[PDB]
Amino acid sequence: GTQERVNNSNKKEWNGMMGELLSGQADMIVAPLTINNERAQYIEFSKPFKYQGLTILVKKEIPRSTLDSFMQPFQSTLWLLVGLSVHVVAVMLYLLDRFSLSSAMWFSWGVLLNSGIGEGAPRSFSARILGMVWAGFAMIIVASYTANLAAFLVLDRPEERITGINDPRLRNPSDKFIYATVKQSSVDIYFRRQVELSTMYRHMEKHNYESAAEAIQAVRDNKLHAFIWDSAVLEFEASQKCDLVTTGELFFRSGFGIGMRKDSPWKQNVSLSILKSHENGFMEDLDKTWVRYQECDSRSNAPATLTFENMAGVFMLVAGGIVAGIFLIFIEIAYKRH
Amino acid sequence: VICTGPNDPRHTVPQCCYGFCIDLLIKLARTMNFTYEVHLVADGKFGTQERVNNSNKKEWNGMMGELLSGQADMIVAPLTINNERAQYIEFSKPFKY
Amino acid sequence: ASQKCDLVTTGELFFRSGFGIGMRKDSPWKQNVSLSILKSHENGFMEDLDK
Amino acid sequence: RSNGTVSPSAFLEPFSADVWVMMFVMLLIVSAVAVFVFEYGPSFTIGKAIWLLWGLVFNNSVPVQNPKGTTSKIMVSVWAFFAVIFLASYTANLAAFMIQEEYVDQVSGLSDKKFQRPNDFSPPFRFGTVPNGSTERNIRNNYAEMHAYMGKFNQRGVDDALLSLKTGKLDAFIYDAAVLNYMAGRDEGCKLVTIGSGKVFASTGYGIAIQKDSGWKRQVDLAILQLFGDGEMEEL
Amino acid sequence: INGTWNGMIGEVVMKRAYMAVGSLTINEERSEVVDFSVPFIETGISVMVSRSNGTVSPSAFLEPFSADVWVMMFVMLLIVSAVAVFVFEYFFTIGKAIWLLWGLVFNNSVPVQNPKGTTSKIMVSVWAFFAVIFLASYTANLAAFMIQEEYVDQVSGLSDKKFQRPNDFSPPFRFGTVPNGSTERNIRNNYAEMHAYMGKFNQRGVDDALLSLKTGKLDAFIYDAAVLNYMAGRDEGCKLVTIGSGKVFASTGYGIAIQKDSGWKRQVDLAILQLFGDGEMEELEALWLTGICHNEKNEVMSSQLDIDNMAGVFYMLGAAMALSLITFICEHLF
Ligand SMILES: O=C(O)[C@H]1CN(CCCP(=O)(O)O)CCN1
Ligand SMILES: O=C(O)[C@H]1CN(CCCP(=O)(O)O)CCN1
Ligand SMILES: [Mg+2]
Repeated sequence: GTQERVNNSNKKEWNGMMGELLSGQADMIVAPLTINNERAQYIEFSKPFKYQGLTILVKKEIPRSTLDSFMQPFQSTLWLLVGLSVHVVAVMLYLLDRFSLSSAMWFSWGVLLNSGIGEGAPRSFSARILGMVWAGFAMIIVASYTANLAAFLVLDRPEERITGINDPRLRNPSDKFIYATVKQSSVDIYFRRQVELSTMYRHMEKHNYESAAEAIQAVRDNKLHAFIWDSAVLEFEASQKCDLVTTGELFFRSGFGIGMRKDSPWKQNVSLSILKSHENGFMEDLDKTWVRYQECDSRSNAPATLTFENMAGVFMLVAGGIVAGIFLIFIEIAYKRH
Repeated sequence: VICTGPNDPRHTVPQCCYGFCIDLLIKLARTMNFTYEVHLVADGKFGTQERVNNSNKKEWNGMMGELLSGQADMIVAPLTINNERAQYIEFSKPFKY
Repeated sequence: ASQKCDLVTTGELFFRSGFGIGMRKDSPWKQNVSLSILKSHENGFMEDLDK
Repeated sequence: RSNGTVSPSAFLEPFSADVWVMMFVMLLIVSAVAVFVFEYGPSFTIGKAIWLLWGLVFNNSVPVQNPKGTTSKIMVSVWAFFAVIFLASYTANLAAFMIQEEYVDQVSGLSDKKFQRPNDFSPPFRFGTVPNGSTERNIRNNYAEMHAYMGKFNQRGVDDALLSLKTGKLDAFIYDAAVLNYMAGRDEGCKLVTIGSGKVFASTGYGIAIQKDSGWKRQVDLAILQLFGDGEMEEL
Repeated sequence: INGTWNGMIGEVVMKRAYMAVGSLTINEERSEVVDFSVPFIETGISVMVSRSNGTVSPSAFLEPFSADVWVMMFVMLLIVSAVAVFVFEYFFTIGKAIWLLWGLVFNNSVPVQNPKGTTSKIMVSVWAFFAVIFLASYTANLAAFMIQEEYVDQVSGLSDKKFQRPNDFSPPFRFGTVPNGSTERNIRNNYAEMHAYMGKFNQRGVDDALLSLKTGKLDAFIYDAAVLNYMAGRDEGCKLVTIGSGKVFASTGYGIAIQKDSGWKRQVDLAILQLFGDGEMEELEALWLTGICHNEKNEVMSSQLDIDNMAGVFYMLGAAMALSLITFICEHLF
């Protein structure tokens, strides 16, 4: 229900449930109907039977790991520098040993990484100090790589979701956020009547849907970004389907009531019945039977797990090394025979 | 510039004072011909409106009180411009926002 | 907070105002003083004083 | 409010099961390839190579005997590089997994076994309320077992109930929603929390009492509705 | 122009209007025909720049442990090695023990020769546990230090070496402003060399200057403080940054133009001062003069490592190589 011009005459009239009740086609409105000033000037509302507010729906996309390859922490320049430095150190160690071979290269490789095959240690004092410094440098490099990877993983979190109605992303509409509505309800009236909300109302006017179900379905897909329908319905939808969540806090407190005409001999009796039902516990039973039950709860966003993205690169390199070894075994055997 | 005012003995020992306000005052004096005689506020407070133990009579204190009484002709100091003080004295264009 | 190394001015600015020269009402100096202040601001004397 | 610890299985969180199985298959394939390549006192065996690879994977702590082959050394070096990368990634992921926040039990509210069947549970839930009030009469009229159970937890005084809850002498305090919210908004720290507004039993509101048939009722109701619609209610 | 005025000032002077409410700047020449009330907003000449990542730390690798801790660890290692060698002798040289301890500290990256005995084995185990603890602590502290924030260039309000003599820097500073305006005239009147240098950059239009700054073809944009502040908060992100309000040049404000002798000047001044004191000015500024990124805080970024980041470690390796060469040359004689 909402007051609008007929586009044909200068007389404005209600539409929907409010119009039907005023037109005399119905004597009561038993359905979710928020109590507001605009609709209270024409009909009579009984005492609320369900207190609620306004919330926002969110898709809550599952987190994913941004890491792509094991070379992310170090640029190719650093890899080349270390590759050349290991050879330089091996050559220097070999020269020092000779003056005062593959053994030096094996030792350098086994000290840099943890191969454990670089047997043979230098005996000269200078060679000993060089080996100690090389081991320290390798340890520092490994520690720095691990620390950088840990820092990157810790600081890898999904973008923050909307928090309430005061979020700057909502106050400044763009071409990405939608946050549509039903296009004819208490929400539309509330957003139109607001003084410092013209931008939001103008942005939502071009994307409002026709029913709550369509808006929820669009939100479940990638066509809609947010929904501001209500709280008693959004919470139930989130509980039933944990694919969506409710964000923010209620910003328009109201309640559902029974709509009736101004001159109706049922207002007092209906209000007393509602109060008695609230007091005795009938409303609690109804809520437990129809609302107070869920299927899947919610879980605070936890750190992501390394998927096959981590495998990509590392196992590719392992396979490449195996292929290179299989290709070079024949060449090595031929060279040994020759 | 010579700078006469109290210390801590209520004697008015003349010290010497300088700084941003002194430089601005010197520049203003150079621009418009007029001599000056700087002195410190005896109370030592910027100024506010307070009551008295006697009957309720409005009165200022500090630099504002000294200027209103007539012991001074101009105030050269970090004095903020507000509605309360603007109803009695006149402020120039701000020299520091 | 620039010559202590242990004090920090944390927060945003509120109640923005400015420093002015106070005089008595009906004084033959307000207009000239304000003009001098504006001229100093435009020329750059205030920048030199601040530096 | 509680704190929350780390899950017992968190040590397996960093890597998915598929990653572990792929790593095991790759290790087996590498060991077989090395054994085959070794053909071209300490006789080499497939089991010895598998043991060496397994030991060198984690931290090559266990003693092993390196192969005498040429390409075997290159294979071992590549495996060691892969193992170091894997260990660094696992440590980083485990460090990232240790950041955990607080949580709330999220009680349904006067509708779960906690307030209905405490005996068939851990040590019985200690929930109480201030006696001699409307809440006690409402509970007695609507429930009997809960009232009898709570009769032994009569916490006299809102401040006394809060102190008992803080010290652990009580598990839950049943009272008025507005008063509980106001107290939770001023308690030391943030230990005390209140249930969600959507799970309140016997909901009602605060209003203005007028004459039996006064004509100002409609005007007052319209003014209150206008205040609600404008948005001054949130500011207040 | 041609003696007569124009626009709002001209209309107010011509007597067809009493006040001119809007974004009117207060200046000395404009105050000789009309009277200006107390400004309700401050403005001046401001410079807009772009945010820089700034996540480099050549000495970060030494941050986890202080020099005193390192020296104490070295002395403890020497003492432990000496005690172990003495115990082994009592029941193979000192050099072998020190080499073994060094290898143990660095995750046993070298094939050291283990000693024989029981007390020596116990001491080696204790040292291994200590080394494990030390390595774990060092790695944890290094990981903690790897978190870096984003900083903003410090400019002393158009009084930096980058603005007075940009030629000194190899990548000379490129600062520009819109010509044919008050800012260009003020800069030319105040400074001569700076104006001549900036003449090469004459970007026209605020949007063009913003696009140039975002792309990188420009280093700084000099304009009005209020306009720059408004544009900063309505940018796609937080790249654009304006210097603090305390470093603006030629400070002034926006006021209300009134006739010379009107009698409303005092009333309007008092009303504006009351508005300032009560607090409605802050609410108005938040409602109107505030963007998404206006109140944004410095985010935390985790950048990777490059050659310049690894500075010091390579320098340490080079110094060690030079020391080894020097010792080899010296000991070659005896
Ligand atoms: O009914 C009222 O007039 C007051 C009294 N209420 C006290 C409720 C006491 P209990 O929780 O029922 O024991 C507080 C606000 N409403
Ligand atoms: O003077 C005024 O009344 C207006 C005009 N201003 C434009 C300044 C143009 P430039 O940067 O000096 O080239 C904006 C607000 N004040
Ligand atoms: Mg090892």
